[PDB]
Amino acid sequence: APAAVDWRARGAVTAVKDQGQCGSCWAFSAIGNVECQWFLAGHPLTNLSEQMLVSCDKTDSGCSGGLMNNAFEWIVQENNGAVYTEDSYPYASGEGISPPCTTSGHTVGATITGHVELPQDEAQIAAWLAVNGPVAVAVDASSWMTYTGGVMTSCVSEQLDHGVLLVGYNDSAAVPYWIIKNSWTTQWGEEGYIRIAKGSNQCLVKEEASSAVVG
Amino acid sequence: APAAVDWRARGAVTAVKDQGQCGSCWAFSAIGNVECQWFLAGHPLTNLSEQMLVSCDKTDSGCSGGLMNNAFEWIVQENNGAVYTEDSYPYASGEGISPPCTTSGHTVGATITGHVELPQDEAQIAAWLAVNGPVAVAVDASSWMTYTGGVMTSCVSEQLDHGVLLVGYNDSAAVPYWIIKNSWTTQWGEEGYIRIAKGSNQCLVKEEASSAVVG
Amino acid sequence: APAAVDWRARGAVTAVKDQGQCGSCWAFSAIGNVECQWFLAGHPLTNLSEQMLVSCDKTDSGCSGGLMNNAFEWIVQENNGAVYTEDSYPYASGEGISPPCTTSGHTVGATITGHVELPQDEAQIAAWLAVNGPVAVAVDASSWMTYTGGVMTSCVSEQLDHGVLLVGYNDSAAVPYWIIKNSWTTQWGEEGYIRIAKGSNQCLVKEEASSAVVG
Amino acid sequence: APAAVDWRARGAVTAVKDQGQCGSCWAFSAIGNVECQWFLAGHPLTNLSEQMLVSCDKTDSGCSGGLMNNAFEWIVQENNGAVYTEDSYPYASGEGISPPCTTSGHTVGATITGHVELPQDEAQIAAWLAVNGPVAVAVDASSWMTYTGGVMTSCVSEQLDHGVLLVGYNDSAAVPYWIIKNSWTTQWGEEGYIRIAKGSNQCLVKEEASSAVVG
Ligand SMILES: *[C@H](CS(=O)(=O)c1ccccc1)[C@H](CCc1ccccc1)NC(=O)[C@H](Cc1ccccc1)NC(=O)N1CCN(C)CC1
Ligand SMILES: *[C@H](CS(=O)(=O)c1ccccc1)[C@H](CCc1ccccc1)NC(=O)[C@H](Cc1ccccc1)NC(=O)N1CCN(C)CC1
Ligand SMILES: *[C@H](CS(=O)(=O)c1ccccc1)[C@H](CCc1ccccc1)NC(=O)[C@H](Cc1ccccc1)NC(=O)N1CCN(C)CC1
Ligand SMILES: *[C@H](CS(=O)(=O)c1ccccc1)[C@H](CCc1ccccc1)NC(=O)[C@H](Cc1ccccc1)NC(=O)N1CCN(C)CC1
Repeated sequence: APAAVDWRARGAVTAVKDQGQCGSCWAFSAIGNVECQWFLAGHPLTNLSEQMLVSCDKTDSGCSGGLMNNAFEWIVQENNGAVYTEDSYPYASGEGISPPCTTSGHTVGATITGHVELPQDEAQIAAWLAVNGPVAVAVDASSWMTYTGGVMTSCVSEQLDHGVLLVGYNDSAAVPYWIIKNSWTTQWGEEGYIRIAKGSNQCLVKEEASSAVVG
Repeated sequence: APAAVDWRARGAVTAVKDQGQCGSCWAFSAIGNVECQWFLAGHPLTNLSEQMLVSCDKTDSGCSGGLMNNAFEWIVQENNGAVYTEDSYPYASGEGISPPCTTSGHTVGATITGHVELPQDEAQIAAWLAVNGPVAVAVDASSWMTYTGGVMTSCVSEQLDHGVLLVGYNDSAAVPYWIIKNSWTTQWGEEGYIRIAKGSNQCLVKEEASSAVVG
Repeated sequence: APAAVDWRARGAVTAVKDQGQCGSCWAFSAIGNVECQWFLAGHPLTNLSEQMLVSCDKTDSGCSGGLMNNAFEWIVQENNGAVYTEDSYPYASGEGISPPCTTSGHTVGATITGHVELPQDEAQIAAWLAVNGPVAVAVDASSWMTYTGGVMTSCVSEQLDHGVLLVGYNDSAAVPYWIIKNSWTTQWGEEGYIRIAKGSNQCLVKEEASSAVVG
Repeated sequence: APAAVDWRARGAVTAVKDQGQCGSCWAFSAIGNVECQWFLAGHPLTNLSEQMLVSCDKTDSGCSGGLMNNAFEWIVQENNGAVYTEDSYPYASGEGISPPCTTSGHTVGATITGHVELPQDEAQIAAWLAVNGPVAVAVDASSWMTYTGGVMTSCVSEQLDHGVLLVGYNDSAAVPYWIIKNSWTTQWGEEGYIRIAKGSNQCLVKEEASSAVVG
């Protein structure tokens, strides 16, 4: 695999978002992935709708949490692959209240056909990401509360509690790392990103990695 | 049952606490309940150790959440019924990182023999509370992000995601209410407290109500 | 016992010192204690000689460590209670090399008759300190490396590796604490001092507490 | 035996590391030795995990010190001979706080079958090193605080307090010397290395010499 990949440098990643006071991390992770995958299939980079999942995906729990794999399955099984644009279904849950699901008035921004669940193996995840793009991953982010920068080497890795987006890695660095897009504004971490050490299952990063399929 | 009960007025409730940047609400709810039950058995009101649970209760998940019933069971089945004083096992997870469990150097503040799981019935919970004191309850607190006061009447009631403590109710008010101790400092809500309407299962307040037993 | 005691406020404690690049913490702890005890017996507060112990106490290991209880025993058993002044036997080990022991040319600043080893009980240590003054204590100080201030509530308490001086406590504070004099200059911690939480055997503070006797 | 051996010139020695503000020298010495022995068995030179030992070896005391022989025994008796790669269990104790042991998420980099404890004889250690490679040694390093280069001839040799790695010697020099890898960055001494005189038991270098066995 390549020494280092940063999908942000390649123009594949939209701006860092703000889930606000809502446990919709799972929706931001799934949607960030679909955004990247749509772009990598040759379409323009476009912001897609977290609100669509938060309000409409009833297999997950809105501001009280969910699972990216559930979200992908809902998009395919219950929404026939359609993901609305952010512009036509904008985020409304920043104060913890999710408005009822609506269908009419929204514009489809991307279509997915399925999702893959990747091996629980960091080398394999890295090799897949290099060829196929950013990967939705569950993490234990309980120890991320005071992160301001650097490569994290003792992330508490005990309970998956968060969803985020793997956008790259660097295997040449003195401490190899993953690059991760968070959804806690650009004021958090490194302009909204975190580097965690790569190769030691920091934050349980390898446990539940997946991606939408546009193919 | 009485028209209104307020266990705070009776000196049965310790100060409002701060869980900080840690999903330890479950522990704050269990411990609040034990503090109150211990006082109600004739003992001085004493602050007890949330950290004991967060660090040592491996049937729950520290800053990534847990269940008050699991917490009551762990105390009895793994800790000989013992609950340490706050001052002997001080809270240190406020930045999201829990110290490792230590079995040594702590002082028993209260002892419990078990717990009771109350009917999913607000009237019966009220009656139990009037006689037996504050009750640990799970709630949907997803819609509590902007609350500064008054009686909450439109609580989003979809997913249990939080643990708090019922400390009283008022059936005489124009809109009858529960009085609830939160663990988000005295800055949140009504000096740390929330009133939610009583009789409409606001926030799913009746779904998982329980209390330690000191007797 | 008193709510709070600070022997510094009472004029019983000499300036914060610098052991330099030498593991003579044990000598600084023992000597700080003798300094305080001499003052409290009605003598002027005077700086005494760490170098005397580092060079001459062959039951301990100079810049490679020692035990305060050994140091007190050496002063009594091998030096017939005598402790030289700092001025006449000044500290010379700041670069890790301890000069050979000398006897002539030094001036006795204090005399001790023995030492007491206090119970492994923080309440008891506090009550003794209130009446009898600062107490030499062994601690696990491995987790003190980035301490800049505040009351420490999750001190790693695993292995006694350091000697320091208990100069006070405050039981009225929201988080009760001990006040401890370190020997790492005034640039470290709170002008050379640390507050650790009191009542939870932080840093194993209760395990090996002792004092010289001037009586 | 050869006139001079330098295992660095032969590519058998990894980069000089930094223990940071943690008394983990014992672990750096044990791990340095394993790295070298693993390479010398025909395998690629690989950085291995000091953190594995610091966190998980409970027969030693993490940042408060330990013994290389204890470390070799723990690897074999408690870890099935396995030593994880650095990149799979990265060092995170540099500020003096060791993360808890994790048994999961690591990758075996080397395996050992035991260790040998060498004679307290510098000539025999030299001969063993020429044939079998770098040797873990305990030293009195109390007098190493100002060292910037040259051959140390007056090392304070009183108390074993440090663990380092013999990587070579030169019997041809006007003053014969040992070559020693320290773990205090490349900023200390000779790009991280110290030369001490050979033949006078400098720093007590002959007292506790040992090496893992890969065979
Ligand atoms: C997003 C995580 S967060 O809020 O950004 C955060 C905050 C602080 C520290 C770490 C993370 C949500 C939070 C959900 C929540 C909100 C309020 C109260 C309780 C919970 N986390 C999730 O959605 C996780 C993500 C996840 C994805 C894949 C695998 C494992 C976990 N899932 C989750 O919380 N749930 C809970 C209940 N639901 C039915 C199952 C999934
Ligand atoms: C406390 C709730 S909170 O953080 O104060 C909060 C914040 C905003 C809105 C609502 C509530 C914790 C939060 C746990 C968490 C942290 C970070 C990421 C994900 C989750 N909530 C719990 O501990 C709940 C309480 C509960 C008790 C009884 C019944 C139902 C819920 N339990 C909980 O989250 N879990 C999740 C995982 N665990 C293994 C099972 C219990
Ligand atoms: C002082 C501690 S320190 O150097 O200020 C320090 C630094 C960083 C973190 C924590 C503490 C000394 C250090 C001795 C040392 C130096 C160099 C290499 C190895 C060790 N510590 C001691 O002197 C302790 C104190 C003590 C007192 C009472 C009870 C328990 C411990 N004692 C000690 O180290 N030893 C070692 C060998 N000696 C024969 C027995 C006591
Ligand atoms: C590493 C040595 S160091 O910190 O790099 C150093 C610094 C200055 C001068 C000399 C050396 C550690 C230091 C441990 C320590 C930290 C803080 C307070 C007290 C001690 N030293 C050790 O781990 C030594 C090494 C050793 C190996 C083999 C034989 C003899 C010594 N061992 C050690 O200190 N201990 C103490 C306690 N432990 C239970 C037994 C081994």
